[PDB]
Amino acid sequence: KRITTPYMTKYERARVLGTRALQIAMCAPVMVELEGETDPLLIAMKELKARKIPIIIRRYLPDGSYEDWGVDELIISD
Amino acid sequence: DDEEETYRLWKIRKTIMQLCHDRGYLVTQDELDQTLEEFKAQFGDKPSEGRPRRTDLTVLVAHNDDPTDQMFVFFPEEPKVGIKTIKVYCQRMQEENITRALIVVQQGMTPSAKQSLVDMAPKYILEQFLQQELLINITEHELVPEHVVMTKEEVTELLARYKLRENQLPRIQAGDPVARYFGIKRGQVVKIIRPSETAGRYITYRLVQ
Amino acid sequence: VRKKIEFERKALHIVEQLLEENITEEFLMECGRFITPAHYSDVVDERSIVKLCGYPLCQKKLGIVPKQKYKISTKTNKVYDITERKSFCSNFCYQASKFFEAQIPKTP
Amino acid sequence: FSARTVITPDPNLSIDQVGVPRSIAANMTFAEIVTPFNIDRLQELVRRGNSQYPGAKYIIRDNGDRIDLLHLQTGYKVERHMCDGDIVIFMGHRVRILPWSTFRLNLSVTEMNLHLPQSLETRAEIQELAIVQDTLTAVRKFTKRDVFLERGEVMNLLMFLSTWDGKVPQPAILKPRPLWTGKQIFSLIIPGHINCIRTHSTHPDDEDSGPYKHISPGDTKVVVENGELIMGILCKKSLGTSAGSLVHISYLEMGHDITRLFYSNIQTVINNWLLIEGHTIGIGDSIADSKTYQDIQNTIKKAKQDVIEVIEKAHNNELEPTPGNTLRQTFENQVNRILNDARDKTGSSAQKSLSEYNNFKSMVVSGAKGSKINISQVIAVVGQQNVEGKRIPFGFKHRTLPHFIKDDYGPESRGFVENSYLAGLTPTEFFFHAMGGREGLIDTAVKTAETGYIQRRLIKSMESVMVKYDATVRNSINQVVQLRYGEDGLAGESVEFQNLATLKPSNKAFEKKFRFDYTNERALRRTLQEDLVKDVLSNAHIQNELEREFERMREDREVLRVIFPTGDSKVVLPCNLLRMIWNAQKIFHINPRLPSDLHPIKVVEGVKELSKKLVIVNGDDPLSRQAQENATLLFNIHLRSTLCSRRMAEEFRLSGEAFDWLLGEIESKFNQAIAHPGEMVGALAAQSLGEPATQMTKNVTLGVPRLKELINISKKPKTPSLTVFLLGQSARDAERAKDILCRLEHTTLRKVTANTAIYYDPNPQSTVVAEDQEWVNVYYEMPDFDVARISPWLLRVELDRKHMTDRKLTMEQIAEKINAGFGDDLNCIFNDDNAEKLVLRIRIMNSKMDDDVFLRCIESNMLTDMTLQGIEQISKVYMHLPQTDNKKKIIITEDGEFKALQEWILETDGVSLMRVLSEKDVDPVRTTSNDIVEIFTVLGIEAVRKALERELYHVISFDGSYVNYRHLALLCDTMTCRGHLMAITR
Ligand SMILES: [Zn+2]
Repeated sequence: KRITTPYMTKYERARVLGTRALQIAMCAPVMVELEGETDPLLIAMKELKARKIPIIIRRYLPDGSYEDWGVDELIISD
Repeated sequence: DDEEETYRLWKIRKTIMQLCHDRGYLVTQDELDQTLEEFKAQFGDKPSEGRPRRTDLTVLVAHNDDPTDQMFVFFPEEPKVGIKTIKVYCQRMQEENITRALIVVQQGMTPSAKQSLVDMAPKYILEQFLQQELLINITEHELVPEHVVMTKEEVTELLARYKLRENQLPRIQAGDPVARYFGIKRGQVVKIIRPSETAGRYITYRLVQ
Repeated sequence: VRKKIEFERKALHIVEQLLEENITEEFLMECGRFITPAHYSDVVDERSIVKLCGYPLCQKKLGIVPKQKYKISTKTNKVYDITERKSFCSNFCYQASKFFEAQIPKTP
Repeated sequence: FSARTVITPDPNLSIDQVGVPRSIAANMTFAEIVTPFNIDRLQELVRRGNSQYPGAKYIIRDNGDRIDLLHLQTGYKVERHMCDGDIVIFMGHRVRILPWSTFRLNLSVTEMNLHLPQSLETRAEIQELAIVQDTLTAVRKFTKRDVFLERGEVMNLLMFLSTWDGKVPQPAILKPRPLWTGKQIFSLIIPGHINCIRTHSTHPDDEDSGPYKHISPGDTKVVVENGELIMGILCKKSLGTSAGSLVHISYLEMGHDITRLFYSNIQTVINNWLLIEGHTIGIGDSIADSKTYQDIQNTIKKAKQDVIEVIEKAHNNELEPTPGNTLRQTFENQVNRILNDARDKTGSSAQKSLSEYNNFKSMVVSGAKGSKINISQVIAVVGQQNVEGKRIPFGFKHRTLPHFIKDDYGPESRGFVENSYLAGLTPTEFFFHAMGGREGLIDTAVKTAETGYIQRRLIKSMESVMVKYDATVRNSINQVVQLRYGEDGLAGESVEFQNLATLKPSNKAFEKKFRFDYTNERALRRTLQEDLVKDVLSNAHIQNELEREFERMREDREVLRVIFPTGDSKVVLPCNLLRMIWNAQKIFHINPRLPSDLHPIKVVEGVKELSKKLVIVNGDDPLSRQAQENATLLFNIHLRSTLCSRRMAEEFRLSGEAFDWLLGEIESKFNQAIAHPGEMVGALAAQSLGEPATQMTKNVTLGVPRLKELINISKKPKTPSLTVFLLGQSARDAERAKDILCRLEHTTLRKVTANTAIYYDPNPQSTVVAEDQEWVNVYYEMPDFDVARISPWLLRVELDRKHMTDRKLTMEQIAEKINAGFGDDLNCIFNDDNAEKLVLRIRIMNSKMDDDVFLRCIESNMLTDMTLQGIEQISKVYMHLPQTDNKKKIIITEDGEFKALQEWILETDGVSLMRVLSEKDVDPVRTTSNDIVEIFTVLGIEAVRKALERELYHVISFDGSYVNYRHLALLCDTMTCRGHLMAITR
């Protein structure tokens, strides 16, 4: 049983992009084909819309029960 | 003086019957909307010379689910209720084998009387109601939303569904006028339905503490 | 915590004990130390409710209540509120009662 | 850490961009770690060194050693001077380097420090989470029909469009010369396909009623279609952030990311056009023609003559004062009203004087927020100067200034400035205006501090309130404040103002507009294609389904009527259905003059599964279904009322593909509107409710003190009022309402007595008072009391006949009250009711210090303790008709219309609600009070929560400021969920 909104919140987006950018700035392997532009933030967002971010988000219910969500199935309105 | 007391007693009886109906007791519809003339004909139009003397005005009702509840509603003759007449009422409840009764007082009881009444709760459930508080139904006010008492199994399934604890749920004080109106004790939950301009109408839950 | 409930349990038991009937001086004296003045005032209230004086020593039933306050005395030339005097059958009982609450301990 | 510097505006910068001097930029550095695909540029920067600006300062190896300014490899954290594209915070802004030494920003939303974060995570999160009266006038001048731009001007303006597609539009005029229009240029500025309707400020109300209602004789109501300005002049309400403005609609439709581009394009294009058109202000803008000046002078002279006549009549003082006020207050109110209405009339005449060329009118018609009064003062009259809400006080002995006469209440004194600012103020007027300005400065100084304190207290109150992942609102200690945010679990920034369109119309109108009469077979052909018409007419299941769905919509309308009294159609709903229908019509080029191919049953079915697809509470568990129904009841009813078959086939006339697109758009927008979990809802609500406190600048407390006592749980309100309504015939006739009033207003012996005196009687038969002798002889014969027991002294009080008649009091009531209060030994005798000079006597029945001082003390403790009528808590009661509909009873007629009935209501200073509610013939449903503690002690926690939110809404909306109901509900539930009223943390 996995009940939660299928969208990804603005705060979740902020933290996942920050963490991914930090990882790829520490020379983590990239799963999307690269362009000539260099900025790690830009490659982070372009891999985000590429829908292959290798990070899942754990969503903590108020009682304390976690609820994992793969970023692949988190559809994005923007 | 005389007609004013008749109107006051009629209002008290009407509000008591409305309270009993809201509590789930078998209350006849015709007696709910009892007019001044009907009350005067049934009991008396002049409480002076003790024709209606707060006696025979006692309300006997039975719960729809359990006909054996037969909750009493008493109107003591004395303006201030004492411990001795409380014991008399308890003995009467025993000799009709009934554990729930309300008392309509005029100027209240002593705090010692309140403690004595509340101490012997498990054997018989007794509650005190002031003359002024029953002069009008608070639940009919526009500020007071709809309150309903929900069963223990309903509370358990509510907590299981929403995944909440008793403390996490908001609570309403046991001394709240609505809480005393519905006769709800600590640990119960009351469901509140209120009109809302953003969702039509909204449902919340309040614990009793 | 630290067994508080027994204190007011005993106090209330004393409350209905004084409401029963005539009380001897020794029992009242020994029970006055464990009850607050509010408890004795409440006892006076219920005892007045049952048409008794409010002073446990006397047991004669009080007469007709004057149902009026602010009694004026020209001999003393003073106004006294008698909302408490209506409880007591006689004035002497009223003075004795007040003298009794004058020295009731306030300890819990 | 940084260097602070004053901010200097720079329109050329982006709205999200900040101009930073190169010196300050090189002063502090941003740390970046070496990456395999950025080693070259970092190597170049480190080779440049610290001497030049675009270099680096320190290098940190993997071991943490710090090297000042050489090999760079993976893992090396080098701090380089900040450059273009960096993010800094003071909200995050993009950094641009500019020559001079001042920080630069655009002023479009409304000395300070700045900080740039070092780690990439915080930079990313601030990046992902973070037109002030200046361009409004030039936009208004630019959208005039008079604006025609030459080819070169059009090209110059076009180059400043960042979103320009590069295609030069064909000019509005081709011959004799190619002339464009400012409307075309702004149409190019408008992004996407925005459809908007917004009346202009100048647009009068008679245009719509009469002909030419959309050919716009006076360049009337603004219409924008397909993201381009079709017609109208863009004033503040049509351009500034508001409900359903161009900027607001564009944002809600397709993103703030390009709403910022819209702002930038507007600013740049408008500035460049105003470079050649030019704007100015000068003497000639305050020299309104001699006709209007003469009219203003004549009106001022008439007002002064009226004030002089009022003063001379007040000297003759026939002039029956108004009820509820003394002579001084009534006549001060009259003078103030005369002066204020004269000032307003002169200001209106001065504003209407400016026809087309006055530069002040350009700001007035657009920026009418607070500039109307300043312009009126500049041209027409400065106006009356007030101190502490009153005219200038007599600082000297009954004289405002030594240049006047004593007891001078004329307009010349007391602080009325006849002359405007252009004509110059007389020295007395100058001093009075100085006093008024000093009072205003004091008020602003205290108001800013109080508003700041209130904001801090409110943000501290609920800083920990957050929306959890289960779509529930909980605090830090994890108690559910609300099961769903805003009672519907949906965000507050994605909602719009709409109308139900089914709550207001009467039953006949409702059935005329919401029944889809299929027994016509002629209008159906006009509105529907032949196949659909035949299918509807022939099939009976179609008709049965239509009837059942309009019946459920009718019962939904009844549910709305129950939920929404007073007929307030203005509601807040997340999806703007009318705008979406308009967008669908424009996108698919829907022709309203041709029959539609959309089946009504298709409409009903699409609505049904659309409603089934709008879920707020998940799960098929029955109480979850009930919660979902509660959350989406209002939206489902609005959708059914709007997207009904008759409306969709009669006025909307959408097609099948258009209807499917509309359903998809509604579903997507509703899903996006749901409040995402984790939002700082408490802080947002606190700041939203605290921002109006800046502009929060029968006597009832209101404004800042009202909010202070509302957030507090103070037991002593400054002016605790208690509104009282009646049931029937009492609420209609004034006599019965007064009868109800007299038994509710407290009445001691002071309010009824006129004079009191103790006499000494050598014999009651002697009766030294001559007028009372015959009555005394009549009374003491056959006495009910003991004559020998009477005191020699006598206390004779003559009552006030008017006071007794007003309160419907009689002698026997007073006598029985005395008897109850004191007993039999206070023998009192009352003369008569209809007898002239009514009076009554008191003696003492015998039963130390002084005999007469004893009666003195008895009278002293009697005159203010008898409580003849009313409740001692109720200080006073005022009776009036509620002019506003908020306090006016509103019912539903037999035909279904909302009818407001004018009934007498009472406002009591002094609060005791339980007794008033228990009082006969007092409305037990609507009677309430502003004392929240009293409401909680009498009614309950839910009732006090509702009363508190009503009072907070009233105090917020008194001055016109609007706060979303979600924030107010969150604030009220935050401090009422404990089970009892709690004060703020402070
Ligand atoms: Zn006695």
